Amino acid sequence: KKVNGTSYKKWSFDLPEMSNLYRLSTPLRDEVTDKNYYYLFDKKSFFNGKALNNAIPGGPKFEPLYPREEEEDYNEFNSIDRVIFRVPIRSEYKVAFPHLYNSRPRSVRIPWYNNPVSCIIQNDEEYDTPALFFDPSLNPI
Amino acid sequence: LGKVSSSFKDVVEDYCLEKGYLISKIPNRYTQLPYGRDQDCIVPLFEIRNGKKKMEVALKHDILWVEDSSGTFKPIYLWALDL
Amino acid sequence: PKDSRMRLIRQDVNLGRAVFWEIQSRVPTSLTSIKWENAFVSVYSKNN
Amino acid sequence: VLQPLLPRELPKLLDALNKISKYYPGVIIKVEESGEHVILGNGELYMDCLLYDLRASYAKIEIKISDPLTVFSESCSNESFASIPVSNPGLSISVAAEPMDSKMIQDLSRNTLGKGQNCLDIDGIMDNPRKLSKILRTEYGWDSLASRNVWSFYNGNVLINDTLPDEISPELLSKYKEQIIQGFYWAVKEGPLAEEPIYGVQYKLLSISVPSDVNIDVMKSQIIPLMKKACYVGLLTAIPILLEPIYEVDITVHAPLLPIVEELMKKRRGSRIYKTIKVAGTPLLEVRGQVPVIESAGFETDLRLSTNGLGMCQLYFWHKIWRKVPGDVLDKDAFIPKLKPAPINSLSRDFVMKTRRRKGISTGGFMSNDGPTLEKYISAELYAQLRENGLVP
Amino acid sequence: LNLYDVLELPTYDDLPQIKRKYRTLALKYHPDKHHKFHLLSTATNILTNADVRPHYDRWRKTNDIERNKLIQKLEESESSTIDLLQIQRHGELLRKLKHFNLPYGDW
RNA sequence: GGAGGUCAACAUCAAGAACUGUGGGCCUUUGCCUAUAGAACUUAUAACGAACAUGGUUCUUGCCUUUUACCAGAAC
Ligand SMILES: [Mg+2]
Repeated sequence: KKVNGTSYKKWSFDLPEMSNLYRLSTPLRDEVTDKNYYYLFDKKSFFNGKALNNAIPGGPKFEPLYPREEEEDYNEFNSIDRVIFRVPIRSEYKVAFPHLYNSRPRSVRIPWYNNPVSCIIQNDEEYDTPALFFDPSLNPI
Repeated sequence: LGKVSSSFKDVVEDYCLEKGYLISKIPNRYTQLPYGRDQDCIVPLFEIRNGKKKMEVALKHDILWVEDSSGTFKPIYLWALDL
Repeated sequence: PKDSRMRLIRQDVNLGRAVFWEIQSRVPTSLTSIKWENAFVSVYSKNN
Repeated sequence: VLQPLLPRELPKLLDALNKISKYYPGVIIKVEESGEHVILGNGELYMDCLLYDLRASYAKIEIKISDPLTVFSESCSNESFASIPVSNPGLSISVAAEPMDSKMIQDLSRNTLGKGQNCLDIDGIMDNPRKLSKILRTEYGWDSLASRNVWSFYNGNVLINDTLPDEISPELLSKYKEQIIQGFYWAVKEGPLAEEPIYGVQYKLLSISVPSDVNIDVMKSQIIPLMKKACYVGLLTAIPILLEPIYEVDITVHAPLLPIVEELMKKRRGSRIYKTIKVAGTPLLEVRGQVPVIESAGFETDLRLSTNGLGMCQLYFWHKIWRKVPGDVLDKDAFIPKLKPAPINSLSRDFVMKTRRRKGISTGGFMSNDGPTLEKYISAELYAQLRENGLVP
Repeated sequence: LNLYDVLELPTYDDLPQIKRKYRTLALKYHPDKHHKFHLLSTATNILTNADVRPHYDRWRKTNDIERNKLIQKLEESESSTIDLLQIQRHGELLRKLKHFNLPYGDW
């Protein structure tokens, strides 16, 4: 039942075993239970970081990928007289909405936007608390 | 010329008043504009009616442009307009 | 930087090339050679 | 604001914008005198969806894009000491204007059929002016005489008649009424300051003068532009002002992170939070608040990061609220920060002096400084009298 | 497939030459020794009379037509490759009067 | 005959979001249209591998006497 054979591929288990293994492995387990925690840390935010030559404050630094910024075009378009300086347009924004805030992106990918805001609730404190219980964190209804 | 407070469009309006023609903005439509440069400006256009005739004018720089019959705008003298 | 660089405005630029044009003319091309390329004109303007 | 990067490729970009307008219905595309193209869309993410479609699928060219900006509107605070008449002098007009009661506008932005005791939306003009007048006098403590006096309205505002020749010659005016409403729609679609829509401004028509012999097609045309200038002139003496849209922000967070949220609000400058609603059963909070449209450029990601991924935001307009921008719309002495955010003491002089530069109405060598001035329409001679009394700032 | 293609032969032959062609082919592809010959018989039928042979050949040429198309394309390609100031100025004058307020002339 | 094997051989595994067979009609086999049967494995925050190395050519750099050995980006 527990495995294919001596050839040893295709394992199959039961629930309680996986519960114990899941218990033992806590120091090496991933531990992060929602997608939404990685917001600008997924891959596509890093690629978009590289192509646009920015950095997430904890992310990696690469080379430019488009070494020449130096060419500048002068036209009435962006002139100061016609612009309103409100909000700084700081760097984190460029990676989130790359086609909007970043003029002239290239090799940019679409970042995935949002997830549903995990409310997941668990108790690792008491083993004798029931499975279904109304947790003090919740609002009183 | 930069000093002068008044703006053309105003002049056009004044001219129109004497004629009794009415100038209306027309929001969406626009026509590509050819001016000296090997480039075409884009400008919004308005239509003026004497009774129930509609013709469309786009003004860039200090000029009035009226479309040729086949199509494409041609600059014209302000006195040169009679509808 | 761009902000504190000289701004490009018709009054300004045209003054620059005007002055450079006249002084360009005064000296004969035989004695020396004065090209617009090498020259720098900075205009201090109400706008600059 | 779009511009194509390589100018010679403009004729391609145009052909893409004719597609996008179809495909994304909500988008509104405008082309200006500057030739600046104005894209108007619901928000951050929406502009992103376009610009990706516009760079990738439709027009393969690449394009330069401005900072996220907003749309203003123009209104009047106060009244019209002056009640001046403007003639294009066979026709002499005097048009007063005053603010509308907040409740009235609040019931206009929401089209409403007056079901039960609800205030009817004014859209029922074809209905009996006695029923409609019953609605107004009933709900608003509205004027009894004006209720009957009202002619017609438009999206942001209504028009009313108070004058003696109405009592002397109602018919001769009833001829050209349909002319005056044209001048009115023309008046509202543009504006005195930024040439942007007028909103919440009640126009009471004080007077109209008509020439001898009358006319046939002279009275047809000559009325519209003069009526327009009568509406601008009516406004500019009322204490005019620059309106900025306010998003109704809706936020959802875990409870203990509530303080963090609050900080962000205090930073934005537009906005404050009306409500904090416990969500029964879940460890969540709905925080309802408001922020200006022009201030909201980066809000969402600010929030979503700052709380470490717990939490959320949405920005939306329904109510189509608006609010005064804390400056005074016409002032020469406002401080223009030049590359800094202006001090709240004057933001309105800023926004208008900018939009004016964008919409090519006002010409300066570089920074034109021409105010929307009442003076131009009156003629100096009246103007000189007006300035003596401190009427004009 | 051309009659020449069917016989696997190359392209003004005489009535005599027409006979000789068949004779040569007969030696090579003799049916009694080794459907194709049906073509040979028919074409030979007209080719054996010099008149029919000539008329039949009268009606590579098409390909020449290809050359003509190429030439037409080349001709099209190579040959093809090989007041405003006054107006705006008048408008500028017209605005100046409006500014100065001097009455407009009847333009 | 059933279970297996740290056994082998031969097929197949990156594409019009995509496979194959068969029935019928048109052109003259291909191809198009229509009808019907079955589709293992791999793919949507895209892929056989919930993992992750090296080499070649060509550009751009970086160290900087020159070559191997190299710096870090790209395309194939
Ligand atoms: Mg050597």
